[PDB]
Amino acid sequence: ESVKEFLAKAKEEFLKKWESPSQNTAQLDHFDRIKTLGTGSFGRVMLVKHKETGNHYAMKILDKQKVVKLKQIEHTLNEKRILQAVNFPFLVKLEFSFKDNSNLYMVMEYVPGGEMFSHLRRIGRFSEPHARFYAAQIVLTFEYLHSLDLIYRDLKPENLLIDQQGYIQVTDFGFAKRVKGRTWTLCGTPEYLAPEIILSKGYNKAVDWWALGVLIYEMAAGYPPFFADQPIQIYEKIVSGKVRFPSHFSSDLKDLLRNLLQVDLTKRFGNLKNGVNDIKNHKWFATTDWIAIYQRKVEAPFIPKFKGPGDTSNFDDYEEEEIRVSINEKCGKEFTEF
Ligand SMILES: NC(=O)c1ccc(C(F)(F)F)cc1
Repeated sequence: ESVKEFLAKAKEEFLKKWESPSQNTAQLDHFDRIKTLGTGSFGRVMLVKHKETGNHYAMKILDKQKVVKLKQIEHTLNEKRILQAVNFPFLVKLEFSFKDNSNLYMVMEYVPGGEMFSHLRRIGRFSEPHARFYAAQIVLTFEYLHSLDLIYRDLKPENLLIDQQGYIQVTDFGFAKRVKGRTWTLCGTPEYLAPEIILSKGYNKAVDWWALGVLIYEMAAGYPPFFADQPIQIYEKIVSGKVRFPSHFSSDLKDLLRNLLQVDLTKRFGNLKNGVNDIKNHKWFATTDWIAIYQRKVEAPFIPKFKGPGDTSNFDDYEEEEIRVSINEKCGKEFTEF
């Protein structure tokens, strides 16, 4: 009943914000631009500082015209509407959003510890206790998101930031969607795609649990289970039903992974009648105190090294490009609700 009433309140609070989303809660000239932290085909993320409060934030800037060209309108609308409505210890918080003639802006908490991707590549692989600590946070986060009828659809090490306490904060809801039943969009990163996405089926929250299997494998081995030079070759391996495990994997880890990396979605852990409890009660998680993790009372495997809230040393270097705002409004109608 403890978990039931927690998720009931979580859904109540989500739905209230979902039905009446916040809009236009800051503007660009409230901030100073510090550094570009990441950059993609239709957007980038910049470290900014609020000029009145002095607080740092990570500002995600999406070019409206590129979003339209790359067919991400609904996706960017999803991202902001979901982010302004959710609330969970392991999700990066949205602080402000707004738009102008050219761009959409999402101003979120800055997490100076960097991406799990960087730390995993630096150290090679995480021990199983270390992987398990991160994995438990993803399990709780998906339990929360799925109870809200949300699918995340972009789990990968680059999207998991490590905060000042060594805990996970999930960033980038660009593919997140509220889904009752099934959904159909081809999206994600090739290494993490579930078989039913590759095969163009109507799919559901089970694709997140598949991706957790990929993530756990990659954290514990140092490389993902399905690897190749071309995506087509990655896809052949994903749909094949075959996965090889390093000998150093524990038997418990291999057993959990076989049940998360189950190509038949109707037999995949997290998509059975017991839902998330098949994962939470698995022997590989026997040492996990789920409440202590939620409450952030467990000592973390490591604390990122950084000097303060404005330190960018854990992120990498990108060409610094203008934030140009056109004199004329672009795509006003498409992004009315933003
Ligand atoms: N919320 C953050 O602190 C954050 C930092 C960096 C990125 C990156 F995508 F650019 F890497 C995204 C988000």
